Amino acid sequence: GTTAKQAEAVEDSDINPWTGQRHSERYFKILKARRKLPVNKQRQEFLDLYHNNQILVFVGETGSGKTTQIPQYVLYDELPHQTGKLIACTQPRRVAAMSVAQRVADELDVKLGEEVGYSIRFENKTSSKTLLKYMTDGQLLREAMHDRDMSRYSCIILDEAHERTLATDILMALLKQLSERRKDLKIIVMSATLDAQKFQSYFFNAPLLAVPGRTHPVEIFYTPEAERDYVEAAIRTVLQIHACEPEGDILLFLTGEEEIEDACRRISLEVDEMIRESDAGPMSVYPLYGTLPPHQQQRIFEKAPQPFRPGGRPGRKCIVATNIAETGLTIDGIVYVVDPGFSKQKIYNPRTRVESLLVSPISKASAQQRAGRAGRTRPGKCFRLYTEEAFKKELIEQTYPEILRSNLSNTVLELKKLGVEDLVHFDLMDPPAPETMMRALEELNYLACLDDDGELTPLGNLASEFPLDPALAVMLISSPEFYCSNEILSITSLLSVPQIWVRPANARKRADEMKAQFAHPDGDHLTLLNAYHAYKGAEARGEDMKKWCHEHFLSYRHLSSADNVRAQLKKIMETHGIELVSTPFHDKNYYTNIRRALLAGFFMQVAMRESSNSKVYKTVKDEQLVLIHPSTTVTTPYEWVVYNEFVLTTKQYVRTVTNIRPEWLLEIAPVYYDLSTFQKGEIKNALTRVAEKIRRQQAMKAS
Ligand SMILES: Nc1ncnc2c1ncn2[C@@H]1O[C@H](COP(=O)(O)OP(=O)(O)O)[C@@H](O)[C@H]1O
Ligand code: BEF
Ligand SMILES: [Cl-]
Ligand SMILES: [Mg+2]
Repeated sequence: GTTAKQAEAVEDSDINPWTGQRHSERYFKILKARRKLPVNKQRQEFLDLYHNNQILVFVGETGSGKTTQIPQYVLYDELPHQTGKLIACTQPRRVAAMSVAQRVADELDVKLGEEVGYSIRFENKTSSKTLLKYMTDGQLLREAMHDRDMSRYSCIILDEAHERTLATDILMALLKQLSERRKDLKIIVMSATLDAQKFQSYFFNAPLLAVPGRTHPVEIFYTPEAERDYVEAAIRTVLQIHACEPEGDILLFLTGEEEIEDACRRISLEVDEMIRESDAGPMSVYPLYGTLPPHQQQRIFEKAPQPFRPGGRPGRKCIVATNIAETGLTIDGIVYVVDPGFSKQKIYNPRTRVESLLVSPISKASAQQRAGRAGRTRPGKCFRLYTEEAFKKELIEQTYPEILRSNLSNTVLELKKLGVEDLVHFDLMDPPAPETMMRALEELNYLACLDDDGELTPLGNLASEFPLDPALAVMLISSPEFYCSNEILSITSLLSVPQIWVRPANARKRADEMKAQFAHPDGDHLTLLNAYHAYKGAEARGEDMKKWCHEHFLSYRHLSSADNVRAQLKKIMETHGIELVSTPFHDKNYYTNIRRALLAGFFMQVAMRESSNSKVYKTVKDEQLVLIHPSTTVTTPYEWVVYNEFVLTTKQYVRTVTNIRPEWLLEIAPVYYDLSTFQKGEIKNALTRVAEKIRRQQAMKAS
């Protein structure tokens, strides 16, 4: 029963209890400011709730001291038990876990990597001396794959569960099960914008600890009129702050990497025309996105420029960022936050099995977390570029969970690697529908990624290593047996992105003209492969590919993404010892090999023509009646086709269609097309005739 005042006396000591060295003067200056935080008045109320409850819910305002102080409150309590375990705190972003770990190491007067450290995907800045670890939720989930009981941690702190990521929602379900299995494990879930009663009721009616109060206020300013060009409204507001507001840096939130790098250039050019004319101060402009290098990512903590003259307008720092800085980070010197209200949120197309990023409105919880990046070290204000009534009535309260916006079949294979056995009764906080979960289990069993008992096959474990929809990964893994593994490697990448065709309403004719350069009459998949080959062909000549894709009416963003995916997918097969073969182009079976190899992943998406009079096709799965989509490069479709996408519109269509032979269905997928147990119907009768026709064909040639 170690009290808070007992621990404060150790914090006030000259000697570091963790290292045995003398405390620095910087440590005491930080500790004096740490105790003015709103969580410090309730340190004993926290310890009373922590000793008596296994799972704890913590809420407090942005900047209260949740991330920085509570693991140190736990660390002072947990060391006398001599467990040899560690304290784990999860942040959803890599830069947030790195920056906080350097802060808490400074707060504890230790060197980063020793008693306090971080662990991310490709860096583990820990050691034997490490006691507190600030990791990501994905990195803790990767350790849960090899250690399902998490035997290395005595306390798990799930910081910022409000973002509801894929790793966080899974970790909440895993730790809730582990709470019944392990009673020597403590679980803390904390956030500032949280459905606390929902998180309470999920964790076996756990207690709640509410901390009121802010360190510094944040004034919320709204625009009276809606402005559509949010980039123009953002750049206008940043220049207005540098002109007419006192000293203090700006944090700008925009959606994508290309959006801010244009905006970082447009701001710096309009700043330089404010310097020469309006006699304002200098402005440093810094970008921040996820694909940016870390040594340039750490430049956002770089000091504001000084003014040109003593007594002049203040020099300023503008950080234009994505929502990578929405949570967790405390950037010193930020006074102003501009909120356009948009972010790139992951969506899932169920017909094409593609996870893509869409610019969408942020939630109410994201706006408060964005405004909470100020008001931490000094008072601040947030400029929301939207109506107050748009905040109250148009914005949703909580961000939609990532597990409902992701590929469920990819999620299921990761959960089997985590040790989950009952998937339909897995207690997620917001689970998918049981029709949706069983459909993922139905497809993954037919793809041989799961057996009939439901356990993970070695095909499913290997398909989980690829960042693809699992039907595309089975197609890539089976590709060397069809002698077209270099070609399927490109086709899976183009099928993992949205459609590359650009058909504007003002230029339909010129769009179809450039598309017909790549058109293959046997399949749309070969038309995709031809267009990617033309992209990589003009790239080797030295042409401007943005100019090339615009003139050839192709999406540059989707084609360049598939080229980066194909480089990723090519490396995964090389490290796993998979052959990478291709047939020469003038082989008689070059194109038939590629059309055969599509059925290794897409045997379930097959249509059969009903009658010779009709253009209506009937699908194998669920007997749907479809037409061929008019975007097809197939001039005359066969009686049997494979398709990538079911299209529901005023008429039911199938898109990305390739002609196949029905005898390939029995060869490639015999378990699904087992005619012993197949469903009665016209497709079965047509398939048994195909098996009989090749039977009388081969037997008479044996005669
Ligand atoms: N790098 C830093 N530099 C200066 N002050 C910091 C830093 N990190 C945190 N702080 C201070 O500690 C407070 C608590 O931060 P934190 O614990 O992350 O807040 P929250 O509880 O909102 O997650 C901040 O409001 C700020 O006053
Ligand atoms: F809630 Be805090 F801004 F991490
Ligand atoms: Cl997201
Ligand atoms: Mg925090």
